[PDB]
Amino acid sequence: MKNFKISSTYRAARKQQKTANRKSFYNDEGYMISPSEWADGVIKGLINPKNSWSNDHVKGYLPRVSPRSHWTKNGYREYLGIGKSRDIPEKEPEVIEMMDLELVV
Amino acid sequence: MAILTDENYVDKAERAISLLEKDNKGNYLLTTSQIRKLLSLCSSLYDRSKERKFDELINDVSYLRVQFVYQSGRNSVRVNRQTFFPVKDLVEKGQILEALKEIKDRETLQRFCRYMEALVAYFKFYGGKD
Amino acid sequence: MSIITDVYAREVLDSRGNPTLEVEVYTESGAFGRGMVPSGASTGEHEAVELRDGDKARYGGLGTQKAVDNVNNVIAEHIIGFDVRDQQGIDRAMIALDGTPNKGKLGANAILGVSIAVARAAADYLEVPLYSYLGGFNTKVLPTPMMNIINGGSHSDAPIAFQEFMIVPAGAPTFKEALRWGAEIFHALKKILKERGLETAVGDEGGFAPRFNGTEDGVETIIKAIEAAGYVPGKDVFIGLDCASSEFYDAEHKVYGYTKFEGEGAAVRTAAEQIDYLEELVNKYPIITIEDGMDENDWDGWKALTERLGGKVQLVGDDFFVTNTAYLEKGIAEHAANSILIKVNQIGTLTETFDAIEMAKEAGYTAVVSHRSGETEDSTIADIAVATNAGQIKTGSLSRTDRIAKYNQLLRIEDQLGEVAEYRGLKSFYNLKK
Amino acid sequence: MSIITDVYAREVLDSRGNPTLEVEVYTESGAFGRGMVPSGASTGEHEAVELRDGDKARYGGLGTQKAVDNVNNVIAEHIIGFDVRDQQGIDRAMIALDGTPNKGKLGANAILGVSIAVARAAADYLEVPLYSYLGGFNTKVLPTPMMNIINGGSHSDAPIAFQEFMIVPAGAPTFKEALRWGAEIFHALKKILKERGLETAVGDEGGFAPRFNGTEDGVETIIKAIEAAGYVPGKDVFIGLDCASSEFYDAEHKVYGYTKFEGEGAAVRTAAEQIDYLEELVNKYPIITIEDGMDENDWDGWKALTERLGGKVQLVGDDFFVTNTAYLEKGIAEHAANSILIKVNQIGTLTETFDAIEMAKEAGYTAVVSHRSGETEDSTIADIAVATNAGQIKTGSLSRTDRIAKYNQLLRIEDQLGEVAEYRGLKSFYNLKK
Amino acid sequence: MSIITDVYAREVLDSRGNPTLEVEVYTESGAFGRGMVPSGASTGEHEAVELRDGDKARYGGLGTQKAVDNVNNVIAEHIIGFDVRDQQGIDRAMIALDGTPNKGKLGANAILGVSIAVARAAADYLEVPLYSYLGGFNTKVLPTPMMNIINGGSHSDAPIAFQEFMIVPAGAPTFKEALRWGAEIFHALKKILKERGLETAVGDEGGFAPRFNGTEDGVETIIKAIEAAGYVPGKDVFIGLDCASSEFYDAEHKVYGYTKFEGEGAAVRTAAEQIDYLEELVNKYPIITIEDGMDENDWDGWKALTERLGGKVQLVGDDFFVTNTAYLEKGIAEHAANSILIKVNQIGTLTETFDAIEMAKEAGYTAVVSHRSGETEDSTIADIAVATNAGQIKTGSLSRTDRIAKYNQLLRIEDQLGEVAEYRGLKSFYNLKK
Repeated sequence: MKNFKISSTYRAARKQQKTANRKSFYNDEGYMISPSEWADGVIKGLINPKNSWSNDHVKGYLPRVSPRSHWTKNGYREYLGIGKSRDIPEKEPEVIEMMDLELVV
Repeated sequence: MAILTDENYVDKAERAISLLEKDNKGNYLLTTSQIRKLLSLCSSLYDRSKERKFDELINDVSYLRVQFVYQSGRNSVRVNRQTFFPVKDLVEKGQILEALKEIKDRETLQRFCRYMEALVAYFKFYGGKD
Repeated sequence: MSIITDVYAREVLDSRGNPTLEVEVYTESGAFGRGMVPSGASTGEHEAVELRDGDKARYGGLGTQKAVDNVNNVIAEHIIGFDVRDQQGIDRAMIALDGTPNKGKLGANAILGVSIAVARAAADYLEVPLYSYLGGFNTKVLPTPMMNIINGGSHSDAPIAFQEFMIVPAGAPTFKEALRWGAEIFHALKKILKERGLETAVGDEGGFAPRFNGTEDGVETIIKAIEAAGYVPGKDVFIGLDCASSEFYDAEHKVYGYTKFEGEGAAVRTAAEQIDYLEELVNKYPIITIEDGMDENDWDGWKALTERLGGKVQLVGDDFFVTNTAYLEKGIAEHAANSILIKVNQIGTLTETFDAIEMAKEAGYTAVVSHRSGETEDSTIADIAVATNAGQIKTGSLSRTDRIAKYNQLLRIEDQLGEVAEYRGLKSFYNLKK
Repeated sequence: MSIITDVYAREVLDSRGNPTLEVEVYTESGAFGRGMVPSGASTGEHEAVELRDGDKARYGGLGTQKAVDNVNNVIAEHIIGFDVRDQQGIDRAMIALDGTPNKGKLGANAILGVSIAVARAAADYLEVPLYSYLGGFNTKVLPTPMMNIINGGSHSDAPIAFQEFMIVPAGAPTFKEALRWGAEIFHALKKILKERGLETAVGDEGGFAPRFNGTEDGVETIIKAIEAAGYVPGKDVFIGLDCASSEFYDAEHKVYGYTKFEGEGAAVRTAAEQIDYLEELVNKYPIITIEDGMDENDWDGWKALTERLGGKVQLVGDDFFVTNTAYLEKGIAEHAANSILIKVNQIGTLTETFDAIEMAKEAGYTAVVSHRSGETEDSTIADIAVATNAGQIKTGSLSRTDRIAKYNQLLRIEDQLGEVAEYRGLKSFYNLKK
Repeated sequence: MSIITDVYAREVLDSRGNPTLEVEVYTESGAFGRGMVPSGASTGEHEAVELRDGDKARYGGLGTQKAVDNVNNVIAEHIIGFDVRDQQGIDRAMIALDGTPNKGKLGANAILGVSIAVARAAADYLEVPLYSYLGGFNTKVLPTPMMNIINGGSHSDAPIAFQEFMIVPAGAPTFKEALRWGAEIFHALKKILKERGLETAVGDEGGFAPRFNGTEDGVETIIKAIEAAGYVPGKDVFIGLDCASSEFYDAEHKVYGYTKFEGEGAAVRTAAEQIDYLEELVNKYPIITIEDGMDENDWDGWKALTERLGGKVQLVGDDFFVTNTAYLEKGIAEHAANSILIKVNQIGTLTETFDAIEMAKEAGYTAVVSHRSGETEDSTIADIAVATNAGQIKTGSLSRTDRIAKYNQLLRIEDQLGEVAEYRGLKSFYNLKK
């Protein structure tokens, strides 16, 4: 994930909805566990501490992610993925002949 | 020198599956679903050994061997951040491949299929799951 | 902006050369805090325990790599994302994550280091002094120091049962003057000991451990040093004792056996004999403080001591309470002692430390912020003492930087406060009459 | 933004109870730097002098209010308005404002405090570590420490003429391992001294001063502690000496009289006999360093000692050079010593300290950044040693925070450096052959 | 905001019209840095090799599209995401990415270009001068220039075996005056050559290559021009030689054959005879530096020459050391030469260049930062020379801006340093005696 970054609106929403203050923890099978047993499993090695917790939920359907920018050769700004998005029109499509087909109104 | 004889294969299966890896709760990591295809192929080979001659069943044993190796290499169970391979453990602790190498006629083939019968029987006896 | 983005521990050395840990907290805007943990005790029945490695190959079993790993891999995942100013929420989250009353899974040192680092990072983010952040706007009282000047008991070969002797410069107008008086008395005692031919080198807290004849001789030479510095004992400078009687207490005989430290012929004193021995010491000498004058389990003796001497002499429970809210509540209910020694790593959290201080203050008790035998360059306890307006501190002698750091921090706090700063001296002993 | 807005000095206490000063520097953007000054000597022929009050009624004549007023009322009005990154310009302006060769008008302590505070404020403004700001991008070499472990001479009552003994863990892979080795050898020596009944209390540097029989007894006990900790002398841990021969040198008779410390039966040696004694000590024990082996004024003796032993042992000039560019250049001309002890307050500024370090490096000498007897919680000399890539530090023993603070700073620097961090050990002694 | 976000490379031309590459680095906040690579050699057993196209149809096989593609497609993805101030980390990562001791996979030129671009972008981000970022706060010494005046050897058709002759204005008070003296001597020698009817067109390095009679005639004309400008030879301006003795050394016969360049009756000298000839030249003329006076593989001859002339004449090893750390170790151990010529593209990295400079300094050697035959408008070597306080530079003659660019950069640095700036002059030859 390099073309996009975390949006500032979502970061502000998460910050002052305090969703990181209400984390949920999981064991290696992805089942909700109390923070005490999560700590005990992480210390024992039975849980990977990295991918085993969630930052609650942010409400309001905000865009989580915004395009990231970089510097072109002349010092102008540009979106990272705008210019290397595509080069060929992928050929396609295929026009299948299906004149014998009863459509439904 | 053969590892399977008519006087020891049931006890051999006993010892082989009493040594299978277990979870910290004591349950077997192997399940019948992981060895269902192997059991079906062994049953079909036993059925077909009665009618047809051994020279006709020369590809079936080879398919059974490649299925054993494939299933032992592909089946994995991950618990507590540890990955075990129960079918490979069963194959090495039961000497399935070495017994398959000693199949040369109807008698040895039927003895091997009865040995697999005994293996799954005793696996179910000690709390094996479907 | 104030969101914690990095919590990182590393293993460092304390003042004795033994390992401890330090925690650094970075927030989103770049605010930074560093908390260093003093070395406590890894074993304890009703005190918070620190997690030690136990690997005899490294540091004699005293490494702190396990607590460092607990901070980096367990506490860091939970705490990153919290607001840095949410001290109580972070501390309660760490307490819940540990899940045990004695904090033995994560390690009390780990939790305390994260707590101090978070508080310092929040103070840095708000661009306010640490005492302002911890105690609010009305933080003005400069603590009265108990400068440990003579060591005995288990810290000396001398036949003295009492662990520590202290000078209290409660007659000074400002904290600057009190520090100057303590330094001058320290140097006068150094000269007196050199003339007497006794040992001058310092111990763990910076105090001397000479070969005295007994407790009385040590108190007389302390008074001589005070008078040589040019101050009046009992008016300007007072004497405190840390008896630590739990070290020389026979539990099965219920007798305070003084023969453990003062040879075979020492007097063996029961509970009431200890009571009137302490009373005789108080009447003979200008003693204002007695700490751990009874065993940690002699509740009836503690109650008798508070009835006898509690009205005029401050009785501190160090080992009696062990910074525990339940034990302090019990002692308040039974009128046992009138002061508690507060050690941050004995409870392992700033929130619980301030809870204990507030509970002690509400009962008329005095809370004395204290140092440990193995300290660091971290001087957070000075900010705690000013923040709580406790009015009393115990951070060691005038010799080693592990002790001088807190005095320098208190000097800085007094300079920052300016005309608002108050040094109350005897008025900070509000647990005593008159 | 980086323009200096506030310069403020206050009086604090050092690691002996004696007063020193600290300086705070604030720039316009809020960048903050604090510099505390280690206590030095106010008397010196060609070493920079610190300004003391001399008021016998305050701190025994050791107050630093004169230097504090010099910073607050003289230096502050001159430095405010400078860019904080103009360290050379600020130091030159302060040197010109003093107008005295030994900085006696303003005090070298005041000037050094302002220099350290300005450098730390400039590092804070650029958000870089202090060693990166001071030494540039290519700062990677963690110094090899000479941990003082045993005292003598004027620091002990034992009949040892040598001032102190050091262990050099030059065989360690990292600085973390070298610190662990030094701590374990320190604790092993403490246990050995406990078994022998010798004293355990530490001195000013944090090292023991027991009542040994002589120099050989102390060196043999050091070797025993090294072997008890589990390390090979001569391959993992080496031994250094600070003889401080200026203490027991009879100027009129041109002899090194050990009778001043070793009793009436001690040997009175000439320069040649002293060189023979040092050579036989080097051949008997794994000694890699000798500091102040000859007198500060015995130039012929220093030249002969360098001709004899300078190829295989490091000869450090502490009182020989007194951090002086003129004396160091004179020694380089006459092939006297092969190392200089760099004391930041013996010269006055950071610019002059770095000039002395670079001159020694250019001459093939090693620069050893050193502590003082009275230290602070400031740990800038660690950043100086890392920034100059000096490869050697002398910052005391493993028993006091005035010394442990520098070790913790070096641990932090190693942690931030990470994979580019270099501990050379024996290769740090580039003044020796093979 | 300091994170590298863009790394671009492109193919440009050097001072000889052959291709080279330049690299540009953009960080997240917009800090920009451009690094231009001097033209080196793609062959060599123990030197970093540049990468060339090899397409004989394009630029005669001298194109640099392969290295540009390496930067754009291989280095850029690995380096983007790093902090721009992590110069050591970036350089180590690129060295590991190459995976080859001589940097033949990615190309030494590409790696050096990215190193310079990263350093300049970091200096731009911190808003500090490049020499301040590279060498820290203590960067004040303006290098003494050994500037080419007369050429020979393989760069001229005259019967002169020695490759280069230089003037060193070491008696100048400032670098500005030294530059003026060199330019005036250059113009006076131009007038003398025009009067004598010799040629005036300059070569690759900017110096004249006239048809003289021999070495003695060339040095005599240089001294005559120095006196014509109005400066005393041997007091104000000195002579220096770049013999390049490898070009006329017969390995089979182990003899120095001057017949390759000086004609048919030219003297044929062994190693001892070459030493005698060089000593006679030094006694006859004010020669202060000799570069490559022996073959790159004649270690015994180098050792004997350093024994004889090493106390009074600086002996620089250019092809001898090839700015290689291992060869410099061997030379310091074997007492061969007392100076090393530092070329940044023979290593390929600023970190390793600075490592070599400080390693040479620690042995008493002088690091002379040098240009290449095909240079660029980039003048980073001037900032390198000031940053390390090396005090010697060799950046060419006074007649092309591939050299005037570095001279103007040094003028700008001296102007920026102000009163702090120092021109040591004759003192910058610290590898000599007295």
